[PDB]
Amino acid sequence: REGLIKHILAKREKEYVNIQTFRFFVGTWNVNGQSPDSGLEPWLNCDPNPPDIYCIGFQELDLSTEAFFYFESVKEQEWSMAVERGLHSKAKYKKVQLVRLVGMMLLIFARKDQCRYIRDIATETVGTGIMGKMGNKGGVAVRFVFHNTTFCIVNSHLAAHVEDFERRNQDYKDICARMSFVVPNLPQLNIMKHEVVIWLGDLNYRLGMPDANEVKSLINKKDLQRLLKFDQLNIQRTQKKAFVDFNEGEIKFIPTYKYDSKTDRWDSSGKCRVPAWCDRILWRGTNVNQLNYRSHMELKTSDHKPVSALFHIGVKVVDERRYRKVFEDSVRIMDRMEN
Ligand SMILES: [Mg+2]
Repeated sequence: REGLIKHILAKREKEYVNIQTFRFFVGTWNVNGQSPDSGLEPWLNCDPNPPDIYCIGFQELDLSTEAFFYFESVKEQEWSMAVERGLHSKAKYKKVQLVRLVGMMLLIFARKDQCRYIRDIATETVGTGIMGKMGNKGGVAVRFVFHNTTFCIVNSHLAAHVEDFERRNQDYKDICARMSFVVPNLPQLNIMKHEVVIWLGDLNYRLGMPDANEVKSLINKKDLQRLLKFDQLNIQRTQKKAFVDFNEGEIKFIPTYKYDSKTDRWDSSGKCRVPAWCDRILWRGTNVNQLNYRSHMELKTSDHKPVSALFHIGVKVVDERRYRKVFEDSVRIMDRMEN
């Protein structure tokens, strides 16, 4: 089986590849078990130029007992269709993948042009909730190759409560350890073995200061970088406890948690939660340049606000001509190997 040309062609990758730059939109929303009240265009259609791939991740899609015991959800449909109508107006998109575990759902959309360059798609889900196993929390993920560059997108809902930052670090360490994709037809890939890893969702890290009155006022006074020195995730990374070697963008939007449903008002409950930057987008990999990192106050469907981030990501895209010239060179040299 002298099909080693294929093997050779692989290892001469450099000679027929460019690093082309592509637009990835990534969004994350905790919908608090609600159906869409509104359009999603402010969230997804806020960039002049259209994205090339949309990575949208939801948490708490369905807070019912039925969803909690793995039964089908009407909300899965409701929110998929809601996103489809909300994508950019300057490019037709198609659905690459959907993955739900209870209320955690990741949708990948792709510009119609580019879908044919999406291969080897696999998906995992890992419940780290009740008894360390249940799907009330944990994470769902999708992986794939896009051209000759490997991606793996993780959507997570990590443990709640300000005190439990150590458990969130544990929920992270569990996902990394447990999640294992099985494609193509032998070796099982884990999350970190990919070329670009985008990690988003309700990571649930809170501000490491109790006094809620300070926080509300500091936020009110525009000074957010004082607040951000006490953000648990910022610390957990700094002290190398969790999310290394991940990057995050400068963060200039007011805390996305927690609001009074249907309003831009801070939580009025008797608990009276301290506001938090629960909803985050981190990444790992080269040729990744972030352009934006923002939230969308104008969507009042949930008690969380949606967060978005536009990325420029370099992808190794095959040049057909260089590929052919190389292929022809290789076979010519092979054929020439006749004693
Ligand atoms: Mg809830």
